[PDB]
Amino acid sequence: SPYGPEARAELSSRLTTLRNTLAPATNDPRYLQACGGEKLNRFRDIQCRRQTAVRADLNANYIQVGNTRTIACQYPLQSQLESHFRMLAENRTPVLAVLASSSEIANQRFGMPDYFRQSGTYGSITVESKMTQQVGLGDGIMADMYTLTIREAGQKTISVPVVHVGNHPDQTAVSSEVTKALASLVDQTAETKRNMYESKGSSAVADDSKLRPVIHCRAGVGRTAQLIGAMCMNDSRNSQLSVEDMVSQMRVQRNGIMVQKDEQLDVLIKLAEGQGRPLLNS
Repeated sequence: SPYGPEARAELSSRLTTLRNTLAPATNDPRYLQACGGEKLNRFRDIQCRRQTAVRADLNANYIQVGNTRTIACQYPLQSQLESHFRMLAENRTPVLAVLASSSEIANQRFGMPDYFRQSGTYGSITVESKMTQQVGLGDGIMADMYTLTIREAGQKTISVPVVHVGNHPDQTAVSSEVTKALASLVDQTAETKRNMYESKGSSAVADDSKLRPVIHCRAGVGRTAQLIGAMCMNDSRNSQLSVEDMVSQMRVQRNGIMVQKDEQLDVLIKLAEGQGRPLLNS
């Protein structure tokens, strides 16, 4: 019963209502608005909650799901790269997880700059990319890892671990098993890097807004939300957090599209069922 079709229908009913409520109005005070004529949102109806926005010129949000703190963002536009790199450096980012595939990044029509696999200079910021490990996630899906070193006069140099799901399938969801493996890899990578900062006495450790994993796909609402949900289920502090809670939290803190597809919700439901975690709030 707790994971039966009736419970799943009720979950979808609650979530659909929330999506509708959170739909952006014109000049919605709840959502970040572009400054002038420069494009902010990669997709016109996938907007950035203002109160949790990370930077005034990015579509990127702080999200806390239960106890689990992350940043979810869209794939930066070319015009946003310098700001995106500054975000990454100022956050002392312990892991950047990119869930857009190599083939999507290569598709010029999609406007997704290859910013983490090559080196470059973006305004005042110079970035160096180095390849590190490759970790299999299951079903032939591979996580390619990098270190991204971000340099800028007047700023401390910051190196960011990157986990790129290079062969993420382009038109299907990845399984719960792959998602679990990915969540574990992302969390572990973050823990190692965060620990380094703690060992150096970084002031970022005391700042709730910093040391957050940064996750994006293309729009930052589909694959990204599936991963963040899996990460929150991988957090030992989150006992009794329901699927309703986690998706509601993602939606209120970013936008009502978080967990964009039923296919993605199916994976979160399966993960929750495996843990005996509730779907709904009583």
